[PDB]
Amino acid sequence: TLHALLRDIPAPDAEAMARAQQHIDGLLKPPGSLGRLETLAVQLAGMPGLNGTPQVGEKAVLVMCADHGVWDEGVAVSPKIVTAIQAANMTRGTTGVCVLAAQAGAKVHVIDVGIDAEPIPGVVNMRVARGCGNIAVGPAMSRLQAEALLLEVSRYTCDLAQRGVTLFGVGALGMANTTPAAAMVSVFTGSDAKEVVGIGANLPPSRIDNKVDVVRRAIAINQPNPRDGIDVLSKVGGFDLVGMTGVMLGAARCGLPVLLDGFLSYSAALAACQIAPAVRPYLIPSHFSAEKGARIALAHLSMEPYLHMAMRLGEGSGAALAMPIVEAACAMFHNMGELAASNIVLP
Amino acid sequence: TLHALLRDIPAPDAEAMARAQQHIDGLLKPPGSLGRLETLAVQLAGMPGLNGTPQVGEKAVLVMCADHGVWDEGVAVSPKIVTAIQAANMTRGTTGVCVLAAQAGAKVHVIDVGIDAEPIPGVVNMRVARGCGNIAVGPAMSRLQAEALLLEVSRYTCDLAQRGVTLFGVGALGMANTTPAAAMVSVFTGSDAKEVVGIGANLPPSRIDNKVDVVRRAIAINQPNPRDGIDVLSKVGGFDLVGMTGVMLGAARCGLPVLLDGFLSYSAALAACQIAPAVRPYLIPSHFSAEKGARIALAHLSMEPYLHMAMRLGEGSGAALAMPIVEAACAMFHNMGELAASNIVLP
Ligand SMILES: Cc1cc2nc[nH]c2cc1C
Ligand SMILES: Cc1cc2nc[nH]c2cc1C
Repeated sequence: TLHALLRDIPAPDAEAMARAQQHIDGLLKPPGSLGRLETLAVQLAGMPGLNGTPQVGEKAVLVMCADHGVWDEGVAVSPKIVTAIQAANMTRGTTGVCVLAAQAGAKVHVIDVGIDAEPIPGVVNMRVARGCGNIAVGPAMSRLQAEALLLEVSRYTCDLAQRGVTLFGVGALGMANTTPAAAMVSVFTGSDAKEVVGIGANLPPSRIDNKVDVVRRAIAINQPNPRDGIDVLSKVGGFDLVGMTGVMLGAARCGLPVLLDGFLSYSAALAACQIAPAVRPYLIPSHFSAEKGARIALAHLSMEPYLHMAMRLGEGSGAALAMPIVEAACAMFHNMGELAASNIVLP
Repeated sequence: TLHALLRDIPAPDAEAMARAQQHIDGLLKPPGSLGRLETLAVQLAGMPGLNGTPQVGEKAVLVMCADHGVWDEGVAVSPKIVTAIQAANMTRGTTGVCVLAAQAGAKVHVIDVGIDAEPIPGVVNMRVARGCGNIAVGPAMSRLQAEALLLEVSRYTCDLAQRGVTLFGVGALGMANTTPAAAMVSVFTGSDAKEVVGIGANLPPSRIDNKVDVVRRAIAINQPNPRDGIDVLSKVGGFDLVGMTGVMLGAARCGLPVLLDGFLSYSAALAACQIAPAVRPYLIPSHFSAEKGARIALAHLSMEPYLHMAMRLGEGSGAALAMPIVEAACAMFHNMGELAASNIVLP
């Protein structure tokens, strides 16, 4: 049950983190000198699914795919069918996340949570409906639907630990999805839509006003409660966004790290941390998205991404891009020598 | 001769870069959406040693090691012998750059350009002297010495292309070296020493004034000419700094990319670009160093690093950390599918 899942997310292990800090300070470098590589290694050490040390085994990027009724409001220049086309391209390894996941030695799990097309053979089927409701006139979905999807994706996510996965990445694929993401960021952070509505996939500068109006209208009509993240997801989110929140809840329940991607994923992370604050210590940023609302979302998560790539793709490519940085933190921790063994004494 | 080397650095290939841009725009994503991954792939395509396409073969991080007379001015809390000790640790794979270079699949070349100790078996010997002169009272070395070292390191660097290397990284190891680096950054950028003198390897906050005075005194007594980068290097730099400038000149002569590390490397890059502007298109930043003067140095190079890791080690570990990002740009370029083949038409 969702209540059980939320209640049983483990706290980070303070003892393992103290041991980790002490080992890091003792390595062959001035104390502190590897900066956020050091803080990352300690954060990893505290995640109970890593068994008391920073480590990476198998890596999985979960790509959540769905279509959105709000496409019909003129907020996206990408033809709606691109969601289905690109989801099928993920089976052939030709997409950005597939290619970057391969470079990083990660496997990609393509999960259809509500594409508006026939099912795609070889893609995991968790379809809620053929596209979610148009958030401009009503909700994306029912609360029951959002809850059922969270549970099922979090179970699928934590089940991957049984096949050796220790490091997740999350992403979303769905034309128009930077619209519900902007709506969710506005509701959770209390910023007006104008501060957090971006160009998504090359929206002409001249259609931004419309997209701002659409977000406002979505929040006005749905009245999502900012203190109930499942409410917000079901009313002004989408199936893909709910799907990414689900991955975060599952990694967290599993005591394992999850790398965010960009703006889409920040919205799902905001919902996830609202639903269960205990999720936060498991989240690791990758890059600082080009989308207008990225700063605000990241500030509300007190998060500072490692990578500044002006990226705005999603699908998980940014998460995959940051996997080698997590592995570098573990290599630092395990493979460096020690000051004492070289007889180096520093003040 | 150095004049020949400088004169014959090739210009970037505009034709290869146009072809690269066109191929990138055609791939399976909104145009522009992979941001600085795209601009990196185009920059790589223009480097004539890469044969008209972004690619990575073998990778080498060149670690330039030397001691500095200015240690005697009280500007470094690390015992001077650490340079020699850590240089020997590089032979055993226990240092940060060795460990991060291994993660990235790069080989480390340890080059002793003037350590104040007996030679270390198994380290490349290009020693100019046992430590350079104390820049507070006189020059680090003669012009002839700086020139000879530039030539020899640039030759060793470009010779690595014959063994398949296509991607270099640079770093330096030498106690007190953030002092001449700060002096060089001050001279090239025209910022007063106080704006660009950092804590280096954990200098107590209370000893910063002394280190500012030392830099000022070095520039006062030596009167390095900011429009003659070899002058600046020989007077207020060090052998390690000259050694990194040499790697940049050699990669550039070879038409190949070089990844900077942190503050030390920014100072050498400033000298390199002053000596030969044609070096600039070959340089690729890695991370944004924690050292106080990093911003100013990077602004003078119009450079925006990819990684924000609050790192301050050097030795090349930051360069090695960024190698997977260069490889990701190449994987994007070569392995993604195309819009046309999926019949996707965007405005
Ligand atoms: C241990 C040690 C390692 C280093 N590597 C580069 N600078 C250094 C300074 C110290 C003190
Ligand atoms: C081609 C294409 C690929 C994408 N991947 C994620 N969003 C996308 C939008 C488009 C248009």
